[PDB]
Amino acid sequence: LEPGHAADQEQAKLIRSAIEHTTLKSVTIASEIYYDPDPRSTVIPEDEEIIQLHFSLLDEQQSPWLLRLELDRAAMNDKDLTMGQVGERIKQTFKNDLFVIWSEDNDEKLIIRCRVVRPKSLDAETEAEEDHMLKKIENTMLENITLRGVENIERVVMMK
Amino acid sequence: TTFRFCRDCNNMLYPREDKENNRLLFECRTCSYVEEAGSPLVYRHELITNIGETAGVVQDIGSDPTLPRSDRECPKCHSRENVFFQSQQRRKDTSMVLFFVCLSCSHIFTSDQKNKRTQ
Amino acid sequence: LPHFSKDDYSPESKGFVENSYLRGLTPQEFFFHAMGGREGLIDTAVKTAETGYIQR
Amino acid sequence: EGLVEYIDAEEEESILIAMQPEDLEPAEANEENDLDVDPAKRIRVSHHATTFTHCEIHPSMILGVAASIIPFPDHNQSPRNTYQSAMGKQAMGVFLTN
Amino acid sequence: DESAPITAEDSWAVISAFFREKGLVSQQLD
Amino acid sequence: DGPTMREITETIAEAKKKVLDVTKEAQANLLTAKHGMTLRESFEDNVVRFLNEARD
Amino acid sequence: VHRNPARLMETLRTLRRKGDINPEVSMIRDIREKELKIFTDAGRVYRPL
Amino acid sequence: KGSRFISTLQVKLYGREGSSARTIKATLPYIKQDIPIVIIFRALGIIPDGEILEHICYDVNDWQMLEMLKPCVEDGFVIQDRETALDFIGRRGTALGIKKEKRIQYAKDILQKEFLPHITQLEGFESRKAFFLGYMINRLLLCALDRKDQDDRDHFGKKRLDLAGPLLAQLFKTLFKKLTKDIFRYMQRTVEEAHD
RNA sequence: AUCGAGAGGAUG
DNA sequence: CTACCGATAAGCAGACGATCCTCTCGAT
DNA sequence: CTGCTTATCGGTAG
Ligand SMILES: [Zn+2]
Ligand SMILES: [Zn+2]
Repeated sequence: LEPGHAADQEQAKLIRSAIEHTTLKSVTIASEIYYDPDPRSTVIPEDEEIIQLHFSLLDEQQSPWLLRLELDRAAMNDKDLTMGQVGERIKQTFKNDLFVIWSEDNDEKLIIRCRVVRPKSLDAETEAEEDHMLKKIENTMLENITLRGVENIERVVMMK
Repeated sequence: TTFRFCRDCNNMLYPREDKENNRLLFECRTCSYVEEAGSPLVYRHELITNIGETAGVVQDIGSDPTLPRSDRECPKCHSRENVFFQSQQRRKDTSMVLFFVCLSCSHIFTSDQKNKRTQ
Repeated sequence: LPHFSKDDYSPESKGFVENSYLRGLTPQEFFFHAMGGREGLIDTAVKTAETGYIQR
Repeated sequence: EGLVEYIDAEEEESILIAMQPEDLEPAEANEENDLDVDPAKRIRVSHHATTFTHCEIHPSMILGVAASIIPFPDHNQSPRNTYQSAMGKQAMGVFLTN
Repeated sequence: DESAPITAEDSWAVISAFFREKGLVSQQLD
Repeated sequence: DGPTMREITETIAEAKKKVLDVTKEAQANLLTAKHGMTLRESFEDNVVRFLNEARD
Repeated sequence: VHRNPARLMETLRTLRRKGDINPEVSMIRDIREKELKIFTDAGRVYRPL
Repeated sequence: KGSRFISTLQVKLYGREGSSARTIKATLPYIKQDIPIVIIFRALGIIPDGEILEHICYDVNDWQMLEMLKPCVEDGFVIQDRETALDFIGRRGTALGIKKEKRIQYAKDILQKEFLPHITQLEGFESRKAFFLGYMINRLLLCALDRKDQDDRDHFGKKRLDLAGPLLAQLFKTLFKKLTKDIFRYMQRTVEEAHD
C-alpha cells in the first residue's frame, strides 16, 4: 500500500479489483447465436423489454444475424462490475462496426445482444458467407477481451 | 440446440438466409433438398454447464453396492429408500451437492437448499 | 479402498489415522500410512541425484 | 460350492468388501459412545454401509513373504516395516536342510 | 451348530486350506 | 493417564465431528468460497487444518 | 450390445460360483456406464475372497 | 495367439480449450500423416454424415456431444465416395501413377491388418471396426466436455504380468521360427542333389 | 585379465 | 499494388541426470 | 527444459 494509507481495508479492495485480471469468458453462462431479422420486434420472448427501451432518434440500419450472451448473477457480486462497464469495453474494442445492448443490473436476467455492421457503398468483389466471421468474433470476444486490470494476474489475495 | 439431417442422401445441414422474405433454410451440399427452420437458435457454446451432472441413472441403479444409502425423504412417495452421490460432472470447480435417486418411485432429488433446479 | 462407499470425503475415508502407534493401526489406516511413507523413500532414492548434480 | 470367488483388480471396482467377518455385521448397540468399552483397545472406524457383496479373508494378508516376519507391523512407523523387509533377506539362518 | 457364521479364529483355517493347496509359488508353477 | 486418554480421543471426537458439519454445509451449498480458490478447495483446506489442529 | 443385464449378470456369476465358468475369469458390471467387459487375458492379479 | 505385432493406434484432438476449429484426426500404422476421422469412416464403408454420427454419439439428445463434431464433418465434404475415401489414404510415398488401383489394394488391407488387428483381422468385417472406432471417439469427447476424468495409469488391474510362461513363449516362438527358416535354407540346397 | 548385466551396503 | 528485407513467434531436440564401497554371473 | 533451427507478419523502397 501507499504510505498515505495503512490499515484501511476498503482501500486494499480498490487495488485488488483494479489489478486482478478478469476476462469476459469468466462471467459468461452461455454464448448463443440466433436468426433475428426484425430488429424492432425480437423473436425471443424472454427479452420483451430491451428491445422496448433503446431510445434512439435524438440524434439520427441494419444487421441480419444476432449473437446473445447470458451472464451469471453470481460472479457479478465477486469481481465488482455494473453491466454497463461490460458493454462499453465490448464496444470500445471493435469501434463503430457492431451494435450493442444490455439489460439493467436490477432485472432478473442479465444479457447482451449484438449484430455485425455494416460494409456498403465503395466495394470490390466476392459477396457471400459472413457466418464464419461471426463466430470468429464470439471467439475473439471471450478470449481477447479485458475488463479490468493487467494481464498475467490471476486470483489476488487480501493477506494481512 | 439440435440441428438436423436430410433424407434422400442423409448428410448434414448448413443454414442459409432467405434474402427475399426474411427466414431460415437448412440444406445439404449433396443434392438440393431444403427444409425450413425450427427454433431460431443456431449456435450455443455454454462455458458453465448444468448437465453432465446427472449421468448414468438407470432402473438398475438401486442395486449398485458401491453407492451410499441415507435417511432422506422423497418429495413425492415418502419412502426412506434411496441412494445418492456428488455431481458426476468431474470438472474442477463444480459444487459438492448430493443427488438422491428414490428406489420405491424412481424420483430424482437434491440436497441444495438454495438455488433452483429443473433436472 | 473398496471397503468404502463412493464419494466419502470424511477423515477415515481419505487417510487420517485416529489411533496412536501404541493403541495400534487399523487395516485401512495401515495401508494409507504405508502410502505416504512410501513417498519418503522415493525422494531419498532418486531426488538425491539432483541435489548432488547441483553440488557438482 | 460358491463361498469364494477369485477377484481381479478391475473387478475390484464394483464391490464392497467387509473387513471383519464378525464385527462387520452382527447387530446394533450401538457402541460408538455408549457405556461401556475397553479404554485400551484401538478405535475401529466401524461398519456404516450395509449392502456388502464380499468380505475380506484376513487383513494381515495384504502383506508379503518378508513383511509377515515382522511382529505388530501396525505399531511401527511404516519405513521401519519396509526397512526390515530388506534385511530379513541378508539375515542368517537355515536356508535349506540339504 | 453348523448354521452359525464364521468368527475371529475360524477365518484362519480358510487361509491354511489355501496354502495346503497352492503352496507358495503357485503362480510361478501354474 | 487414564482420564487423560479419554480426553485425547474425546478431543479427536469433537475435532472430527466439526468436519462432519462443514461437510454437511458444503453438501447443502452454504459453504461460501474464499476469494481466489475453488469451492472444493476451500473445503479441502478447511478440513486439513481442522485435523492437524486436532492432533497438536 | 445386450438389453437388460438384470439376469444376464446373475446367471454369469452363478455359473462361475459353481465352477462352470472358470473361477479365474473376471466379470465387471457397470451400472453407471451401462457396460460389461469380460476378462480372460493372461496376467491378471486376483485374491480370495 | 499371433506373436507380438504391437501395431499402435492414436485418436488425437486438435486445438486446446477455446481454439477456433477442433478437428479430430488419427495415427494410422504405415501411413505418413494424421487422417480426419470422417475420411476414415468413409474409407471403411459408412458413407453418409448423420449415420457417421451413429457409430460415435449414442444419444441423439446430448447436443454438446453432437455440436463438438461439426468441424470434423466440415473437413470431409472434400471426400464423399466409397472409392476415393481410400485415395487420401494413398499418400505414404509416391505411387508415381503406376499404382492407382493397387494403392487401394494397399489401403484396403491396411484396414484389414494394421488398423485394430484385434476385433478381427479377417476380410469381411467393417461395421465391427467402425462402431469401435466410433467408441474410441465417444470416450475421447466424453472427457473433453469434462463429464468423466482422465484415465489413470498406475491402476493395477489395467497392467499385466509377463510371468515365466509367456516369457518363454515370447522367446521360444522367436527361436523356433529361426530354426524354421534354417530348414528352408537347407532345402534350396537339396535338388540340387537328391538327396536321400 | 577385459567389456556388459544384475543383488546389496552408507547417506535412507 | 508488390516483393523487400527485417524481426518474432512457434519450437528444433538437447547433453545432462549423487558418492564411494562390497559380492556373483555371463560373455570376447 | 538452454541456445540455435526453421517458418510466417508487414512496414517500407521499387
Ligand atoms: Zn441431402
Ligand atoms: Zn418417492
